[PDB]
Amino acid sequence: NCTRPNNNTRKSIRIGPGQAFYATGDIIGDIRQAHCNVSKATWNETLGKVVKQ
Amino acid sequence: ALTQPPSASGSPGQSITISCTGTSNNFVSWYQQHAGKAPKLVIYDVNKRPSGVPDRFSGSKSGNTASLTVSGLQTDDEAVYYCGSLVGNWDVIFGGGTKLTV
Amino acid sequence: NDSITLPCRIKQIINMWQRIGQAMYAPPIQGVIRCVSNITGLILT
Amino acid sequence: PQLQESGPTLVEASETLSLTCAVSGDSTAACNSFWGWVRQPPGKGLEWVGSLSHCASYWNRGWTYHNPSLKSRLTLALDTPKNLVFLKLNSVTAADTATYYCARFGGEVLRYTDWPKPAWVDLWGRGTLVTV
Ligand SMILES: *[C@@H]1O[C@H](CO)[C@@H](O[C@@H]2O[C@H](CO)[C@@H](O[C@@H]3O[C@H](CO[C@H]4O[C@H](CO)[C@@H](O)[C@H](O)[C@@H]4O)[C@@H](O)[C@H](O[C@H]4O[C@H](CO)[C@@H](O)[C@H](O)[C@@H]4O)[C@@H]3O)[C@H](O)[C@H]2NC(C)=O)[C@H](O)[C@H]1NC(C)=O
Ligand SMILES: *[C@@H]1O[C@H](CO)[C@@H](O[C@@H]2O[C@H](CO)[C@@H](O[C@@H]3O[C@H](CO[C@H]4O[C@H](CO)[C@@H](O)[C@H](O)[C@@H]4O)[C@@H](O)[C@H](O[C@H]4O[C@H](CO)[C@@H](O)[C@H](O)[C@@H]4O)[C@@H]3O)[C@H](O)[C@H]2NC(C)=O)[C@H](O)[C@H]1NC(C)=O
Ligand SMILES: *[C@@H]1O[C@H](CO)[C@@H](O[C@@H]2O[C@H](CO)[C@@H](O[C@@H]3O[C@H](CO)[C@@H](O)[C@H](O[C@H]4O[C@H](CO)[C@@H](O)[C@H](O)[C@@H]4O)[C@@H]3O)[C@H](O)[C@H]2NC(C)=O)[C@H](O)[C@H]1NC(C)=O
Ligand SMILES: *[C@@H]1O[C@H](CO)[C@@H](O[C@@H]2O[C@H](CO)[C@@H](O[C@@H]3O[C@H](CO[C@H]4O[C@H](CO)[C@@H](O)[C@H](O)[C@@H]4O)[C@@H](O)[C@H](O)[C@@H]3O)[C@H](O)[C@H]2NC(C)=O)[C@H](O)[C@H]1NC(C)=O
Ligand SMILES: *[C@@H]1O[C@H](CO)[C@@H](O[C@@H]2O[C@H](CO)[C@@H](O[C@@H]3O[C@H](CO)[C@@H](O)[C@H](O)[C@@H]3O)[C@H](O)[C@H]2NC(C)=O)[C@H](O)[C@H]1NC(C)=O
Repeated sequence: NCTRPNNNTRKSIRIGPGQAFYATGDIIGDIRQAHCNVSKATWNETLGKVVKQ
Repeated sequence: ALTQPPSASGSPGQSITISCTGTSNNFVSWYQQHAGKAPKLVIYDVNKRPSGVPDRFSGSKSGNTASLTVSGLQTDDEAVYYCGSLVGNWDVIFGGGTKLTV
Repeated sequence: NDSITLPCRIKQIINMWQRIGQAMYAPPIQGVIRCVSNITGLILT
Repeated sequence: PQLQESGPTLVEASETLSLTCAVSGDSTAACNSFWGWVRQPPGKGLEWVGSLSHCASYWNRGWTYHNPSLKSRLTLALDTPKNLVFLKLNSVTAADTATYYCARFGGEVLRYTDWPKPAWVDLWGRGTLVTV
């Protein structure tokens, strides 16, 4: 499971006729970096079968 | 829980100090409520004052005891003062309230 | 469960072929991101 | 920013007490503050009731915090476009007779860790007296 917890916001700023840049607005919420969890039990079983092969 | 003295009267001009015991965190705040009226935030984040609140009011903390200090008491300062803090996971508790009389 | 957690940084500018061609700016995504993936394989050395 | 309470000032025993706060000058959708209630019995101290906010995270559609004792008998509600707050208290007793204040909670609401932390009440209401 992979999550980016930061609640970012998109700011559309017009930089010419038609062109529009999507800037990152101020953060809403926590100051946490994205991460991924993997069940240690299942990963230990899988790693065991890996080292067997 | 939060505990406060029942009263803390003082003559005008004197420097006065009120205390609040039972704070476990820095989410301490102080509100002023006149008789029959609504409370007004006067102190937040332990020591911060909202814009427009006089600078005679200051907030400090020693150990688990927060303190509010007023230098130069005025007749319009008479009111009930309440303390508030965050406890547990997300709970909020207040003190019993202190009646400051001029 | 005791699931292991891995830190991930994010880039919006990437160059997998800047020399062949051009770079890409991944537009920012509003809100929190969360995807569930099957991890079926590995690449080792 | 002005909070105007409205609702029945006189409710009969064992019935459902309902009160509504009307916000003016700020948006209830705004994630900068939490919205809730604080009741003051005629003389006693301030007791926290509860607060909520629709600004959620990836696993929920919002946040709602209740004071442990009143949780079973209370319901909190927010109308975001009309900037209105709702409060419903079931099975009211003479212990619930109080001046109810509409409260805006400041704190680590805009940048929190693990969960939002509403702490200080920056904006209060005028409050209403509910007699059971
Ligand atoms: C990847 O790993 C991360 C952590 O490394 C996980 O993040 C956690 O996610 C869980 C959700 O499953 C979060 O759990 C929340 O905990 C709140 C507090 O509970 C604590 O306190 C009690 C009592 O003190 C303890 O018994 C308990 O063990 C905890 O220590 C709860 O209040 C939350 O409940 C919510 O739902 C109920 C019912 O809907 C509401 O009534 C509540 O008010 C509340 O809204 C919730 O269960 C946990 O906080 C997260 N940790 C961190 C550090 O953020 C990821 O879930 C995991 N998986 C991914 C990312 O996919
Ligand atoms: C990351 O932070 C952003 C803040 O920028 C959050 O966005 C807010 O999301 C909440 C809902 O969680 C919004 O509250 C809703 O307001 C709606 C009115 O329209 C406004 O909001 C929408 C976006 O939601 C805008 O597009 C629109 O222009 C207005 O600004 C209501 O109609 C919604 O009601 C729905 O949800 C409620 C929840 O109780 C239900 O009761 C209703 O029946 C209905 O289902 C809701 O009230 C808030 O307005 C959003 N703000 C902004 C600026 O968009 C993100 O939610 C947050 N990330 C995550 C994952 O939550
Ligand atoms: C990521 O991995 C997970 C497992 O870790 C996986 O979930 C499983 O996906 C399979 C599909 O590959 C699911 O099997 C299907 O389930 C449905 C609903 O129960 C059945 O109706 C299906 O039966 C049809 O297909 C068969 C052919 O395989 C036919 O023989 C049969 O007659 C039917 O026509 C099929 O069995 C399985 O149920 C889930 N597991 C769980 C617990 O739900 C997930 O799909 C993977 N993600 C991706 C994107 O592949
Ligand atoms: C990545 O995210 C996944 C979700 O997208 C995670 O999978 C989920 O893991 C939880 C446990 O952490 C499972 O919850 C279990 O549910 C079973 C069955 O619930 C049903 O039966 C009960 C009665 O027992 C009933 O009351 C319910 O209503 C259900 O009908 C419970 O018995 C367990 O105690 C536990 O609560 C989820 O079911 C599961 N998702 C799915 C789709 O199965 C996954 O663990 C995550 N992985 C990592 C590494 O974080
Ligand atoms: C990134 O930097 C910019 C500017 O350097 C920040 O924008 C500034 O945000 C503050 C609020 O934190 C604004 O202050 C308020 O502005 C309104 C505008 O009407 C004013 O009425 C208020 O009294 C208050 O002063 C400020 O105007 C705004 N712009 C500038 C030039 O300062 C932005 O918040 C920063 N982003 C992050 C994530 O910190």
